[PDB]
Amino acid sequence: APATIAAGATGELTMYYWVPLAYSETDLTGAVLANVPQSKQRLKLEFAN
Amino acid sequence: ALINPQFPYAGPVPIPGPAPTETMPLLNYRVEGRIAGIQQARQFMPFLQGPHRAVAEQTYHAIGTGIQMGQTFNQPLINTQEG
Repeated sequence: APATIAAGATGELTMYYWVPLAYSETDLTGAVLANVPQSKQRLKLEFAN
Repeated sequence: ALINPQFPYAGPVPIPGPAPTETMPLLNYRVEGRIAGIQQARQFMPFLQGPHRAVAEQTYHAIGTGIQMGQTFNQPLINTQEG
């Protein structure tokens, strides 16, 4: 992200987030079995405005 | 699992599936392996097998020599008391 965006300028930003279910790549505590039900998962995201 | 009537979960993944490939084959490995370099009987180390002394005891050799020689001075005679 640009440190500053001057008057009249347009800045381009990139951000990444990891939403964990499993604790880590080797510890599956918290992981979700989704093969087993047609019932949908919901990942709700509210962005800046 | 929950099934809900009247919207029931299809009774299978059916026959409309897209077989994507026939790449299923693992070709068996056939091989001949030879590790045959001349071996020489010995390795050099700084030290192997020693149980080094942490402290030694004190150690010694021995000698004596000489003869029996002497210069002497005696007590004077005295009067005998009793008996």
